Amino acid sequence: GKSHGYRSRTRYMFQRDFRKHGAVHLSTYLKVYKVGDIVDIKANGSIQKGMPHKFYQGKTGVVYNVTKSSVGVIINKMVGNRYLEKRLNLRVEHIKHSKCRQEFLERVKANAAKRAEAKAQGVAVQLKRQPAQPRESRIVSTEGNVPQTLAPVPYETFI
Amino acid sequence: AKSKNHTAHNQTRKAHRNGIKKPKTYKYPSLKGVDPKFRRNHKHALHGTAKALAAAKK
Amino acid sequence: QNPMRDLKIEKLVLNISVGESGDRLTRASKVLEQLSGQTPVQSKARYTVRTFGIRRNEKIAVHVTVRGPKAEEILERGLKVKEYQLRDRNFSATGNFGFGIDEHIDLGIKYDPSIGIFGMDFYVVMNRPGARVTRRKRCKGTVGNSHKTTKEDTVSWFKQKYDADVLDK
Amino acid sequence: QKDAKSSAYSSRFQTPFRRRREGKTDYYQRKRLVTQHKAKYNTPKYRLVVRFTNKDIICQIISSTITGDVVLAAAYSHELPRYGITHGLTNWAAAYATGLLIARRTLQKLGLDETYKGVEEVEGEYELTEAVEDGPRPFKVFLDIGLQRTTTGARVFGALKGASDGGLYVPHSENRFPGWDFETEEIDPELLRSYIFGGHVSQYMEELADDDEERFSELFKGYLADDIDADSLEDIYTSAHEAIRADPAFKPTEKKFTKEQYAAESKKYRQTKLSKEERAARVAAKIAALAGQQ
RNA sequence: CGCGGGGUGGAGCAGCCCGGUAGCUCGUCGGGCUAGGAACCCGAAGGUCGUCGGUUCAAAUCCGGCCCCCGCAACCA
RNA sequence: GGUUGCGGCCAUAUCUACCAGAAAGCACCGUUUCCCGUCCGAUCAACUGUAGUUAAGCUGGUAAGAGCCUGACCGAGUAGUGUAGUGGGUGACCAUACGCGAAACUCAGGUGCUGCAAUCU
RNA sequence: GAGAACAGAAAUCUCCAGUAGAACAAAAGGGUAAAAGCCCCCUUGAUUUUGAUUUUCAGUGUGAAUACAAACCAUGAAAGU
RNA sequence: GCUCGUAUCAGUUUUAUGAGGUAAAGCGAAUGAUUAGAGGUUCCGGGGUCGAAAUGACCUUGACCUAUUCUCAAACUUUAAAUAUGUAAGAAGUCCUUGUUACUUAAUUGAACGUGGACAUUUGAAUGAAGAGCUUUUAGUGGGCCAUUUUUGGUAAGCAG
Repeated sequence: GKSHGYRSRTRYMFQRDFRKHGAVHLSTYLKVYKVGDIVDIKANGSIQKGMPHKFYQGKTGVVYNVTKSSVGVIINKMVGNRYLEKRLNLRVEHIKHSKCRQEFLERVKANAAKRAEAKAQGVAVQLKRQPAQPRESRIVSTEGNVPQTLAPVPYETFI
Repeated sequence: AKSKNHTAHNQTRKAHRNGIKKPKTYKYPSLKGVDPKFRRNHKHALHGTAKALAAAKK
Repeated sequence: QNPMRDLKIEKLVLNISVGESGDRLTRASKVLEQLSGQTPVQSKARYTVRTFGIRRNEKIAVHVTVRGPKAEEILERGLKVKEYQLRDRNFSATGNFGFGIDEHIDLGIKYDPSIGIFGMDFYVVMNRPGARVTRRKRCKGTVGNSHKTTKEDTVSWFKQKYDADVLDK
Repeated sequence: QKDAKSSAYSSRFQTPFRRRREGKTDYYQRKRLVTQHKAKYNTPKYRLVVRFTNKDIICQIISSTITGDVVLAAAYSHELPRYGITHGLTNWAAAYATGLLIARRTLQKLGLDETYKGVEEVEGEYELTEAVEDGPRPFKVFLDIGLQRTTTGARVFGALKGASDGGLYVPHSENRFPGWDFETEEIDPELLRSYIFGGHVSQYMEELADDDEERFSELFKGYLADDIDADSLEDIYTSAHEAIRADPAFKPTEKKFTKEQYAAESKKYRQTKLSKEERAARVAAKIAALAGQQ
């Protein structure tokens, strides 16, 4: 018959790594998670307790509960036509802080800092990010860079 | 007589008719599922702030 | 130079691998403890075989480890039986050597009617001071190549001491 | 030559952690002692690190960070000897004193000196530093024994007992101190007390002087040369430790040595790296004549 | 081309109330009976159990493959 | 800059074979009365700062070294692939348009970096 | 890989080398090396109470059970588990 | 139908940040396959100049050795795309010796939640938004089938999945 256990189809997902087996380096147990922190979920296959389900590998959530060894994570999961709020009790080895979250907080401070400098003089700092713009006009000098003319090559075997 | 066994055909289309809206977010989530030791202490701390605030704006 | 790295017997091991257990085993341990002065330990059988009549954990052998002056003094008594002659191939590549003798009475031991005849093997492990780095819990080291023991070095130390020789083989 | 392991074996070899392959840290036990309860978010779990080397007992109070472990205070056994008292620095009695030293030093640093005086009158009786009422809870540290073997009557528990009587609240049981009996689950306070003040070391001196004066001269020669008997215990008991040896700042360091000339003398005797160009030159020398054969 | 049993000396059977590293009968051989055959009496030999791979508490009996002896089902338009 | 203790990343750190190491530092180390488990004071436990041992550990250097790491208009815009045609081809498959784009290979470079507290001519 | 007196291809015994090429009840796949393997000591947390969660999912039941809370314990020097 | 005078949203992109073991690739990388030639060595057996002639002036499984070499994998893999996919891009956000607590800390240490203070044309990418959000109730349906692309069984099928 068919087989759908808890860890079915997890052969490579929960595989440890190449030359990264054994004990976990302790910085993962030194990281601190507060309620509201944005965390990623990458299950560590060596630690079998507090393991996320395979659905939650690669999912990013928000901490809502902090216990002795684990954090409660809220994750939005798509069930049918709507997202359901799921609550994961995950041990710290299976989570890490989202790096994009930390980068945006630096932008928040950088935006506030830039506003403070501009407010001293009113130079329209324009904190808002912009998409890559079409190139402006430029002049290409040819001195020392004479154009080298190219043609399609003939066909040949090379075997 | 054999029938069709399973297909997810048309299921994504059905789920998008009035569909995939995110769950509505609130200020003050429910404190169910959070540690009772924190919950019990939070109750006392919130009580004191209401008493402390009431004294200030008497 | 060579201030201290001279060879020295790390330990000498007395082995009696009796065929079975029971009366023959305890007597074998009784001679072993009488000759060493320290109580021996008893080896369990690793598995079963068809020819030796053996089974797992059957208490087949008995051996004791002696280090220090006692190990040297029983080696001299043991080497006395072999007229101070050992094979060249008798010495191991890693620097050890041992000899097996039957009728342990030839050592110079007062025979006792109960104990009887017991054939026992002497094995000697050689090293130089500083081997604790490879057997201690903290900072397990590997002995350097110059400080290691070789077959030629343990052969020469055997010939330099005791004026005992080896044959062409 | 030919005696080389497979390139496949070397390619697929996962090395242990540097401190694991140096035989230095039990990373299994270190995880337990370091991982703090997640609901005490940035509260540092403190370790009473005790490490024994020959001539040196090292006692440091340590917390953990991502960048590395941080020393809160330190206490080494090697503080006295260079002035002429090089005795027993490496025993149970010194392990006690440096455990007492780290406790008094650490407590005075964070301001809990006049409170939590610890066991002021030492009797060898097992007890914990108990919290005062209407006052702060005692400083908490956890024994870190590294790879050292935990045995009854171990030196690692000399620093444990010493740190406890110093005032540092260290959870422990009495079943690993000298004087604890195995038949009955009871301690012998006198035997533990004797070990703290060198009574076991002093006991060896008396019986050795009677039996083997030759050995009594080979070891404990310094005590004879320093004219040490059982009349100097009183001086170190009250006069030394309380009046002046409890606050021994009192030491010459206001001309802090020049690390630059420490570097200069070491560097000049350190072998230097061989650059890229000379490496090609050295391989050129071999190929031309020695390996070219003209 | 489905489902079942079975394979142990030349031959027939014993390990099937989970284990005596293989035993019992016929046959064969040796001796004795008898004036040779037979019948009878006394002794002996014979198979690591179809092959290969699995637990390693004497495991191969009980597990999974191929071969062989067979047996039953092979229908209703 | 050396070293020790505690660490972080966990080979640019491992592995092989040689060469070197002043002061500082394991211990050449020495011992078994005492706490401490056994055949073995070898490990482990405890006790000393001795002839003065750098022989080993350790650190560094070397090696057209193995491994590992970094990089490259090196291979290679190649393989692969998202989208497109009433493209081609009996088909097998392929070409083209708008995009994304490897891995081997080759060539170079690199021999851990670094935090805290001590200590060192 | 390196020896021995009946000791041998298989009894020991001792050194080497050895990233796991072993073992961990079973199927298979993951995981595990100062351990999750092997041996030793102590134990019954395979216990109380009733909530929250994850997987199949209707976000019903069942089965597993992940993290806690309030007790009682076990172990360990202890952190802890 | 119910709750507002600019809807906290989106089958999309961008930027940032994750997760993945497919395609491809690899096998002088592990596992498993697999074609050929390149040294020595009586550690049982196939044979002889000479007859055990002693480790004997030879080759044959290599019973002990490394350098190559041709070709591969749905249930192999160091590497590793494309497409698809999670999260974030703020007014419920950000900057003070506590304001509260019975939690936590050695400790006003923190944790959570707060009072006062500083921030509308840029309210912290793009594009769009057709009004947001929400509730109740009930019909029919619960035989499907066909392109392209991926893909399984099958010689195949206007075949089955």
